[PDB]
Parts: sequence; structure tokens; C-alpha cells
Amino acid sequence: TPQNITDLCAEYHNTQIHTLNDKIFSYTESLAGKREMAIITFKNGATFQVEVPGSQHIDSQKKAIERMKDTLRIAYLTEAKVEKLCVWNNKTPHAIAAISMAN
Amino acid sequence: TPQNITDLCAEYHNTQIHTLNDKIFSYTESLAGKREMAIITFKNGATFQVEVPGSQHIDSQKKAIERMKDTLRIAYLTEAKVEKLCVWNNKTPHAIAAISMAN
Amino acid sequence: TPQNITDLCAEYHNTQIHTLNDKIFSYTESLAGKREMAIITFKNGATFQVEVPGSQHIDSQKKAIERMKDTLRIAYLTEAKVEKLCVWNNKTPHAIAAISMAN
Amino acid sequence: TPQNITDLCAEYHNTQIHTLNDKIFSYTESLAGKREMAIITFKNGATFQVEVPGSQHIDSQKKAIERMKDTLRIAYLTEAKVEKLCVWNNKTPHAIAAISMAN
Amino acid sequence: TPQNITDLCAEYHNTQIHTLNDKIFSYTESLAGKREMAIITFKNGATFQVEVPGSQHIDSQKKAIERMKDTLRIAYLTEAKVEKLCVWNNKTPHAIAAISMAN
Amino acid sequence: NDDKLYRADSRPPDEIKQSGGLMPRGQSEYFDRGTQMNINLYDHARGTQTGFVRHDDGYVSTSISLRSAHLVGQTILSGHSTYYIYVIATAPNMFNVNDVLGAYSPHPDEQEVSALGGIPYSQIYGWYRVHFGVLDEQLHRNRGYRDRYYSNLDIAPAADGYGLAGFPPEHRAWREEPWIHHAPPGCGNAMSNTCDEKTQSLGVKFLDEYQSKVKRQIFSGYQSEID
Ligand code: NA
Ligand code: NA
Repeated sequence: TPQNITDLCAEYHNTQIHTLNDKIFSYTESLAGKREMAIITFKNGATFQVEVPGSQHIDSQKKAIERMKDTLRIAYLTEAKVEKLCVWNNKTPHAIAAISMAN
Repeated sequence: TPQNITDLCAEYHNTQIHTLNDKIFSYTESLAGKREMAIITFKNGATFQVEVPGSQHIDSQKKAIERMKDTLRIAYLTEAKVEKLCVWNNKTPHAIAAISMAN
Repeated sequence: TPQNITDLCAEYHNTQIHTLNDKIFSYTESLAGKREMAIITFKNGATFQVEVPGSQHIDSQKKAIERMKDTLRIAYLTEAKVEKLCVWNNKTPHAIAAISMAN
Repeated sequence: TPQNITDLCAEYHNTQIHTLNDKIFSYTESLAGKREMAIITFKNGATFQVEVPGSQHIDSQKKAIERMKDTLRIAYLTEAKVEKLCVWNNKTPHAIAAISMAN
Repeated sequence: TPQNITDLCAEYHNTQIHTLNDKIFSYTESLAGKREMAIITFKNGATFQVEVPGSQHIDSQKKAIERMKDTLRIAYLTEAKVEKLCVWNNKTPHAIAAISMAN
Repeated sequence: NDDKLYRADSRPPDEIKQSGGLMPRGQSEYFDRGTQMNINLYDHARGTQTGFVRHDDGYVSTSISLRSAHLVGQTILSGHSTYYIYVIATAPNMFNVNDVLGAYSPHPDEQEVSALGGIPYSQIYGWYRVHFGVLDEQLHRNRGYRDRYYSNLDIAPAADGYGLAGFPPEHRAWREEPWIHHAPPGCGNAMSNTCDEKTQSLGVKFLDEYQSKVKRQIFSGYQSEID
């Protein structure tokens, strides 16, 4: 099993690491139908989403999607430094697969 | 997929953006039957609701409604600055569809 | 739809507003069978319950009862000033229907 | 309906109140199979459990058991003073039925 | 029923205690399919996972896995000192079975 | 109430966030009991300023106006190109030095108010920048500041500090009012070093208790609700 986000990210196609080492600049959340999602930005302009749950997701991911939105909200509010994001780069904005926090 | 709250809001009929750039002044929550809802106000008097879940909502929204109530409560308690709300203006008070937070 | 706790409260029979403008003095929580409930007090001695879920509650209220207990715990811990409670005053102690926080 | 933890506790057989008026000294949590439980201690050596869910519990308690574990974790982390515990003393360690926090 | 994490851990064959007495250095969370998991590290390099739920888990553990991930996130954010971890050492990284926190 | 205090400090905001606030000397982080620094108000108050506004012996000193803090700043940090004046809420970790030490206050014209254990980041409202000694009037607000919590609090009453005053074991103050009614065991009243040990242990206990309140205020917002 991977020991860090970089090795985890490399297990998937169409992913890359972004190294931010910064707090989240903005947090957006929507309950609107078919757009039940979160979007975050950093001060450098980088923008990321947690995807709307859909047919691209397996059942085991549904709870993890909810958890990730929880994590991003509390990271935003507490000004926690985000180390890296693993994202899918075949979506716009890039879709979060994993997050690491350090420092 | 939208990259920000303004573009998300524009995907829906009967919505508008309110720009607050302020913390929530009051948070109200109800468990009374058929009024299981939250209401927030800002110091300018603007008042917004998270709607009671109902037949106007699709199943995918039910979890997002619960999350939004969570978000407003913690935003209130942490004095987080609300940037914008996307709301449905065909309800009174206006019904929250999305929130953005940025300082 | 009501725009504040007072108007919400007035929709129901056997309710009243208590204006506390004070933090919760004590928080009590029970998992004992048939007493799965929370009790709060204020320093003036006023005592309020979140009722054990029962046949007086419709299904939509079950999630709201859980939410209210979450809200009272975090309000207690953060020493948040409770503005008003809407309660059913035909129960002893008075049973919480809604809460507002401001100031 | 009881209005305080002492009167609540007296409704059950094989219970007693412990008056701690102190923060939790340690918090332990386990996901090991058949030991899905939490254990707390105080600096006086007193040790308490939230029991593994089992046939001694009715359905209405399942959610309350989960809530109690949540309450103990956040009380531990915030160094919140525990006033009293109501416990079953026919288990070792004594099994938590209710908690009160004040001051 | 055990009264502490050391005695709990000794109830299993394929477990061991690690004594850290340190805050979590990094927290990583993944929603990627088949890697719905959390990873923590300490400054000494020690790395631990909360396993992806699978057939090695009985139903009672599923909720406890979710709770553990919640615990690790808030421990990380609050810089709470982790005393000991009980882990399964037939996985790499070692898989958390229990945690104790004390100063 | 929403009274503020002020303190010039070369330590920049990033360092203060990292340290969890404005620390006394020898203390790297606000919640780090690790190994325990000496805590003694009397010793703090009589400490000499070299590179720092008084921050020794377990307390961090502040002024009651921006003007005072700035003037004090310029006598100490005038060699620094940039320094900061931090704007600090009143709360019951703060002791008015003159009121606590009374006639024995060493620098009474300074009108100092000192934070036992330092000042948590969440108690810092904001900061000004000072350039070479020249004040930039732009108040940078602290995101991690909690207004409703701190605007509801005041400094400690002096009576909460008299027992922490830290006068020498045989000093006259311990047999005089008000301190005689608060004197730690061994301080003017009946193993060597009792007064010093008790003064220290009373300070540690105060700080442990106060830290619990801060943890409760901040950490309660990391709670994420489930089910
Ligand atoms: Na104040
Ligand atoms: Na004396």
C-alpha cells in the first residue's frame, strides 16, 4: 500500500501532484441539483473541485467524497497548510483524488 | 463544470448572487416538524434560509442540504467571512444554493 | 416561511420564546435506554431538553433532533451566546424546538 | 423526564454517579474486531468505557453510543471539565451511561 | 474488557504497540477508488494507515474505521500528542487498530 | 469588553503563527509544558529590555495605547528595518503590573499589562508595521482572532495576581495587605525554597488552567459532525 501521496498518485492514470505548501484561499460549496460539489482555490489562482458523485465513482468512494469535503472545509476555516494535492487532470477544474497536510 | 460560485449560479433559473463579504450575524436552527431548517442573517438585515428538504429537491441534494447546514453553523461560530451566496429568489427568505468563503 | 425564530415559534401551539442572551451553563448527554437525550441549563437555573425521539416526531425530525444535540454540544464548548430558544412549554422540562445564536 | 444526571442515573439499576470535576487525562479508541470501543481515564486513575455495541443495547441506543464517543473525544481534546459520569458498575471498567459538563 | 491500549493490543496475535508520545507530522487522505484511506506520519519517519475497508473487516468495524479517520484528522489539526498506537504489522504501512492520546 | 493592548516586537506575524502567539523568552510554542520556564511577575517586571520589550520570567508585557507601545518600540527596536506592533485583546491571562505589585512596582510610569504564559495567536486582533522606527498606520487584521469570545472578556482582577506576585520569600510585601491574604506557603509564613517552589507551581497551575480555556475556544471549531 502506498506510504505517501506521491506514490499513491502514481498508481492512477491521468493524475498529477500539485505542491502548494499553502493554506486554502477560498472554499465554495453547492447544494444545487447536479452540482452538489465543492471548489477550492489557492492565492496563486489554482482551482480544484471535489467532483459531483456520479457513474465515474465506485460505491466505496461515496463516503470518501463526503469526507474529503469535510476535510477541505475544516482546512479552509483553520488556515491549515495544504502540502500536496493529487488530482485528475482530465477534468476542469482538476479533480481532487487525495490531499496531504504537513507543517 | 463551473469554476466559481458566480458561474455555478448562472446555470440555474431564478437565482442571484448576494455579495456579503461579512461574517454571519445570527444563526437559527429548527427541529420543529415541517420546519426542519436553518436561517442566517447578516448585520445589514439580509436573511437567508436552507430550505426544508422536499419534493423540489432531487435525492442527490439531500446530503448537500445537511452539509450546508453544517457549513453555516461552523461559519457562524468561527466568524468566517462569507464572500457570496447563490440564492433562489422565488422563495422568502431567499434559499441558499451555494456559498463561497474567502477573506 | 418564517424569517426568524419568533415567527417560526408562533406557528406552533404550546410554544414560547425564552430570551437568554447567555452561554449554556451545563450540557448533559445520555445514552441510557429510553433516555437517549440531551439536557442543558443556564446559570439562571432554566433547564431545557432535547426530547427522546418518539411517536410525537415525524421521520423528517429524526435528523433534526440529532443536529440539535450536535448544535448544543458545540455551543456549550465554544461558550456561544444563545439568543433565544423556541420551546414546547407543555413539556417538563421545556423541549427545544429551535435555537438562535447572535452576539 | 429527569432534569439532571443524578436523577437520570437513579432511574436505572446497577448505576452510580462519579463526580470528577476534572478534564479527561487519556482517551483511547479501538476499531479492533469485537473491541470497537472507547476508554477514558482521569488523573486519579478512574477508568471508564463506552461499551462495544451488543445485545445488551436496544436499537435506540446505537446512535447515542456513537454520539457519546464523539463527545468524549472532543471533551478530551478541548480539556473540557467533566462534572459527573453516570455509569453501570456491573462492568469493568465501569460503563458510561451519561455525562455532564459544567464550568 | 481491557482497561488500556497495551492490554487491548495483547489480545491479538498479529499486533504490536508503537509508543510515539508525539504529535502527528502529516495527515494524508484519499478518495481514489480502492484507496479510500488515511495515512499519518510522525517526524521520526514512522508511517501508519487506516486500512481501506475490506473482507478482513467484520461489519462492526466499518463504523469504527470511519471514526478512526475522524480521530486522526482532528488529532493532526489540534497537534494532540499521540501516546501509543496498536497496529497490525502484517500490513505495510502498519495498519492502525487503536490509538491512545495522553500528554 | 473590546479594549486592546499593544506591543512592539521584531518577531513577524508568520513566526508568531508558527509559535502559537507572542511567547516569553525560552518558550518556542504556546502549548509546548515540555520543560517549564520560570514564572515570576516581580522578576518579569524588573527585567531589562534589550532587543525585546519585557518578555522574561514567563510573562509578555504590553502597553495600554498604540502611542505608548510605539515609543517603547523605538527605544528598543530602532535598529530594525521592519518591526510590528501587535494589537491584543484583553483577557484574564493579563495582569496590570502596577495593580498587582503595588508600591513595589519597579517601572510604574510604564503602566504595563503582562500576559502570563504569553499571548495566544487567537488573542491577537491585528498588527501594524513599523519601518526603521516609522509607523505604518495600516492595521492588518488577524484572521485567527476571535472577536465575540474576546470582546466578552477583561483583564484579570489584581486579586487573581496577588498570590502570583513573586516577591522574595522574606520581602515585607508578604506580611502586608493585600498580599498577606494571598501569600503562597513559605512566603512570609511557615525543606528550603518553599516560597519559590510554590510561586512557580501556582504559576504553572494558572497557566495549565488558562491553556485549557484557550484549547476549548479554538479546538471546538475543528469538530466535524457525523451521520
Ligand atoms: Na477583552
Ligand atoms: Na505571609
